[PDB]
Amino acid sequence: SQKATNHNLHITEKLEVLAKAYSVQGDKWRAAGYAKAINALKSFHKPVTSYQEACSIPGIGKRMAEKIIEILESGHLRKLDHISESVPVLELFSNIWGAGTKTAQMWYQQGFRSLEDIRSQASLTTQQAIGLKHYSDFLERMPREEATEIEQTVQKAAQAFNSGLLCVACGSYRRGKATCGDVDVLITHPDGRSHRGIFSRLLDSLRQEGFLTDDLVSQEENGQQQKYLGVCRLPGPGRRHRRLDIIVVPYSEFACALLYFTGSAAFNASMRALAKTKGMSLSEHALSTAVVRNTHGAKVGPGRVLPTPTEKDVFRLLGLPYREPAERDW
DNA sequence: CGGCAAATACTG
DNA sequence: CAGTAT
DNA sequence: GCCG
Ligand SMILES: Cc1cn([C@H]2CC[C@@H](COP(=O)(O)OP(=O)(O)OP(=O)(O)O)O2)c(=O)[nH]c1=O
Ligand SMILES: [Mg+2]
Repeated sequence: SQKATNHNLHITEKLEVLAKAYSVQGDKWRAAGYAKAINALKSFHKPVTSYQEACSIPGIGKRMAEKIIEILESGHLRKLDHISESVPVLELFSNIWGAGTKTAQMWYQQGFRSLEDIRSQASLTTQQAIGLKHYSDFLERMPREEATEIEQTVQKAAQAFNSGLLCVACGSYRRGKATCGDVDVLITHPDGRSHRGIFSRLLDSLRQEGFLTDDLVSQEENGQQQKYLGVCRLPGPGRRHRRLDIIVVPYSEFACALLYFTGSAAFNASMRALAKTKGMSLSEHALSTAVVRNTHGAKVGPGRVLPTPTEKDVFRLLGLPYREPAERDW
């Protein structure tokens, strides 16, 4: 399935252009449609060669096929030459951290057209300014090698003040990709408690040696802190700034946090959607049953948290065959 | 046609 | 609450 | 966008 080579790269390459286009424009679902088809093509055991062949792949309809036939026969899609040249800018703006569809739309509607304009005439949030300062660096993905060296840093720094702590790099890393956009580290402790309030001793230790360089999201006042979104950079010459993502969780939620943080996103939403049909609910906390809702139908009480010691148990209960991380791209 | 790829955590 | 982010 |  997934872990195979894209036999239809030339096809998806272009469709991918539309997907992103419709996305920034706000057409969420239409873009979602393409996304699905694209993934379908990617995982196809062989390369598509005919119009009919495309129509046989679930997720591909006439319209989509019509575009496939054009590319397979002319090597070029016409729809691409007719995209508001306003999209490039939007795509450019939304690529800023903390900047999304709305924000990117706002700036454009205000005259801005280049990162130079925004870099001097736009109203930026502490987050956005950081995303802009490291714009070029956040565009590049890192080698599984570098990613690994980052996890180790966070881990050794954690086990530095408690060897019991367990650190695991999830996300694209755990799915075994060759490159990672960022490093998603999950931290917990077997004694189901030694994890409580440790961000301070961790974040400080990182800042101390200079590892961490920026902070995007981190409520360091409260002790109920859960996630951390910042920027780091390993020692040495020619080092780029990488996006870090760390979360601390109770050893009693490990199985559900690992599933979540491992993703992928599409995979999560999909799986979570399924649970919703079995009268359950999935999250990084646990897999529960239907919540208590009074006459009105208002959630008045939590559902019964089912026992999920490992990931496998989550699937079993959901009535699905366990899928390796690598096979969870979508 | 309308639903579809969710549940949750931070920031003004 | 709206927007952005996992 | 595709699908029930
Ligand atoms: C954005 C997002 C993410 N997730 C989960 C599931 C994956 C992890 C890691 O996220 P990331 O985007 O780094 O993904 P990753 O797969 O690591 O890819 P990169 O290499 O970082 O791009 O977070 C989710 O459930 N819903 C979302 O909307
Ligand atoms: Mg990641």
